[PDB]
Amino acid sequence: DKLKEAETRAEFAERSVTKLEKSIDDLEDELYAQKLKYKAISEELDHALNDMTSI
Amino acid sequence: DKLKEAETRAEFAERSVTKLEKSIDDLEDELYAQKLKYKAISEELDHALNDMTSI
Amino acid sequence: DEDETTALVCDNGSGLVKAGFAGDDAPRAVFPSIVGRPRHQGVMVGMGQKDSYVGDEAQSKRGILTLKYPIEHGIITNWDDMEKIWHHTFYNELRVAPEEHPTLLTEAPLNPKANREKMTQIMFETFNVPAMYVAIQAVLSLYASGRTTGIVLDSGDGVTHNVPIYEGYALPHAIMRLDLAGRDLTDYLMKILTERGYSFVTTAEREIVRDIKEKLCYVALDFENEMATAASSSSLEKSYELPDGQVITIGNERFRCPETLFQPSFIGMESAGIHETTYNSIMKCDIDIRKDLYANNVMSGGTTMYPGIADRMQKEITALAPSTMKIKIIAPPERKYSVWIGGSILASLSTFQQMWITKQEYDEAGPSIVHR
Amino acid sequence: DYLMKILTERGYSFVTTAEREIVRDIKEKLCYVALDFENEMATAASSSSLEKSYELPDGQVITIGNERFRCPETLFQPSFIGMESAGIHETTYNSIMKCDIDIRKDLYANNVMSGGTTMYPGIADRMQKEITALAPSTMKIKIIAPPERKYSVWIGGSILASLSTFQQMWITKQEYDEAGPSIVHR
Amino acid sequence: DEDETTALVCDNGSGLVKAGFAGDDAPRAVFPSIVGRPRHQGVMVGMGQKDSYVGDEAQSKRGILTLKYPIEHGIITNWDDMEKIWHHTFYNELRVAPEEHPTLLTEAPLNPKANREKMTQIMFETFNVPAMYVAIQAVLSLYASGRTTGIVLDSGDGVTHNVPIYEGYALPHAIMRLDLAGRDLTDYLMKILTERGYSFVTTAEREIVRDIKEKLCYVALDFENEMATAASSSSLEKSYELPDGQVITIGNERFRCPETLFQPSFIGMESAGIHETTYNSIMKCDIDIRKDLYANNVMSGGTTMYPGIADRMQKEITALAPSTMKIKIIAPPERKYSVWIGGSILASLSTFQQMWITKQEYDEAGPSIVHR
Repeated sequence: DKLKEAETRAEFAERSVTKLEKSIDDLEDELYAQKLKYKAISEELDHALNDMTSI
Repeated sequence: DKLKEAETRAEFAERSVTKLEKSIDDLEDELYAQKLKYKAISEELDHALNDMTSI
Repeated sequence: DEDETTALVCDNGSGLVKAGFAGDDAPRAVFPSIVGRPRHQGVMVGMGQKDSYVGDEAQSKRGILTLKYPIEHGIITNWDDMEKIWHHTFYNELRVAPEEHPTLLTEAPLNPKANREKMTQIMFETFNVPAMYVAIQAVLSLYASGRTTGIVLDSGDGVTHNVPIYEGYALPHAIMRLDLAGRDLTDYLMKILTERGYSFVTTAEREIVRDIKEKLCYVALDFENEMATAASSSSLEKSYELPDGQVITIGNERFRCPETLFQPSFIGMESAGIHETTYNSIMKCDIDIRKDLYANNVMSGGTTMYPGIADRMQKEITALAPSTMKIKIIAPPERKYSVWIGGSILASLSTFQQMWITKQEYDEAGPSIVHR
Repeated sequence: DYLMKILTERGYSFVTTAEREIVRDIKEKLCYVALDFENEMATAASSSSLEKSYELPDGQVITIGNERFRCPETLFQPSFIGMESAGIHETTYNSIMKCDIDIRKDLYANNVMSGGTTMYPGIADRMQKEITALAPSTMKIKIIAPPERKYSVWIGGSILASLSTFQQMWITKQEYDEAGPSIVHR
Repeated sequence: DEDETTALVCDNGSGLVKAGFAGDDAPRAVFPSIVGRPRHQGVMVGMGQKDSYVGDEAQSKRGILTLKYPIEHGIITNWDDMEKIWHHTFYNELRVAPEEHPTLLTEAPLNPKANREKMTQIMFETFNVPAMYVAIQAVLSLYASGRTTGIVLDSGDGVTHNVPIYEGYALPHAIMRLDLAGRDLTDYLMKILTERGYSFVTTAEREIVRDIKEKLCYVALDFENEMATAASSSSLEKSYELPDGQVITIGNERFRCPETLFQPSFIGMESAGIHETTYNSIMKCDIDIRKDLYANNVMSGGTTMYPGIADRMQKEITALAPSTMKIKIIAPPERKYSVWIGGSILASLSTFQQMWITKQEYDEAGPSIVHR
């Protein structure tokens, strides 16, 4: 009986780890996408703040 | 005997899930920090492109 | 393959539908057994006017609809709204056309003869399925645990049952029904948790008390000196983080909720509890079959999943049963789908083909044919 | 009108109507909503190069250092003007704990700002921190303040009314002459 | 006389305290349940610096103090501020010394065990009363209407309740609480009256909307064809003269305000209303006791005073109850003090002496003693 319980929970803990590992890779990837989509708008920015201080 | 094996492995799977869950929460939090640090620079931007088109 | 692939298994519950293909190991589709009807005229962006909503879209949009439950206590109470849940199951959830798939359905323990004939009338005459079959739920649960004689304590969302089965025939006069289940149990936790000094105020607070019940609730053995333990205050406590930060703590109540299943008195119920009822079913059966039932207490249903349910039941009936007896409480891990899995097995089986009620049988014998 | 008084109170006079009108152009150009309005007054005192002088219709260079932000601190503290009502951020919040529970994560991540008076720079940062610190930490806060916000309302109408699908919601004289004013009232 | 004269009865509410001597017919003291704390340093002419203000001096001086309500929804939420309201009641309002008076207090329907023990701890240990007793509010209301079995719809300033009582024991599992009461009701009138094209701008405009609600509001029976009546515009209208001349007219809204108690949807409440809730309490009770509860719907509380409340409720539950049943809605005239009067009767009674918890019981048994 201790067994059915230990095994059933091992299976649930493994299903939850694969679920959370799958959600960590999607957030970490959505990420370098966000972190990069920015260097571009922050750099378009030092530029688009410098020309109106000049005009 | 099947038991010592199912339990020991369950413990290792649980240790790995808590490790990966801890790394998903740090990336997802480093995240709303990045995603938000931007709404601010992209909005500071529609603004800092609108006043020089006006000046 | 014609129908090896093709058999569908639909288990209709009071809270959830479980559905999928005979052959699979678990239900392809699981969703609430609701049918929402919009309280006001209007639309979602990009959609048309919808007359009705079913399953999760009814739950998600519950604030603008009047929600209705077709199955009260395991029995189909509204046939207009049930044909709606079936329609949704075939066409949207499993995305199959029903007119080329044999369909194994389930019914409840003492399901009125007339209902088994009515869902047959609707299966064959409005969905035009090739063939169908209605199995009794406890009977599929037992069978999914390999055996043919045993007694199933079956407990889901609106009903609890005890169905003693002998060489496959569920024993009508020994079946017991207790109308207190997981639904009742979430609402009691609710109060002992607001009573712990809390507030489940918005609907995002309400719904998650149920996810607290599922994740953190326990059935302690020696529930007596577990309250006593609570008081010395060990590291028995357990804090859950809400949709936001609001870390709620649940130490003790954690097990006061499933102690409701042994003590219905916790909720103003005067009925007997799960273990006594297991037993009473058993001293209502033939004498010669009582050693069999005792060594084969199979558990199935979402509400029998509370850890330590089996140990408490083990000791609950040992101590009521004559000592000459062998007690044995089987509680498998997949038990929230036992019923369904028993249907998947049975309907994919090599020998079941000759029990399918075909449109030939029906068009020729009337609903009586499948009724048995 | 509050800036007016804290600026006459700075030792000034908006005497003719050409003095009155331009206090409003001072408010628009030079006013700020500081985050940590607390240690901004403190900053004012050490007297940094926080000050800001505006040249009037004529030469009369008026200086506004500090009051510059004491004016939008009125939106968080109505007590600055003898108002007993709650302020902008608390009110954002109270609206939110008056709504259904399940919809409160949505509202919190979508605080859209519109209107001429929400244009004071740093309004969004102050509001950001104002409601984070009132909201349960499990929550995501998000204060959207677009640049064109003094015309959000109008632009939303321009979009909607030029839209391809809106044609079927226009109340026509046919609807009206036949249904009475009730028709458009919904 | 020792205590025949000497028993005090203090009914603690969400909006008002009602207090006085057991024996009297009505409360000697009635005042708001607030505790004001001055926002600035300074004094009134001739007085000293005051740290705190309670009751009417807190209301009258509200512009310089931060007002706080100790009892949220009938439950004591702040014990520092409650001991302040009690102090005020004994020493200033009733001007008695508490250490020679037995004190009957009241609590709410499902008042947490721990609170009944805490106010006992404060009554005996900081006020040093000889003896005390905590009665449940609906239970005193019932009893003040002579009977012992009935169901009380109790509705005051912050809570509404239904407390089914059988031979004196309030039935825990059948009690319903609806957090919408007279406070909610004054604020809704406020809006339908500003919405009538008005302005309650200064604080002398705010306060009197509540006096409009009390004097001119109605609960119409057939609220349907009362709106219809409003339109034909009969001499149904009613103008009230403000602190000054400013004659304000209220025709219609007059009853749109108590229709909120049957339709919570008027105020963005999704909960059921008063009459349905009376009923649901009743189909949650034992079967054999349901004819009793139906013929004994006792009403108490300030918000149940709206004329025609009883007729609407009469017809509201007749038409939900099985026709074999006798409906009977008792609404006495003194109902804004039922609770208190029931306590006055009980505590001045000849047989109650043997239920008083004495300092002997307490110093010997701990707060547990009175908790029951």
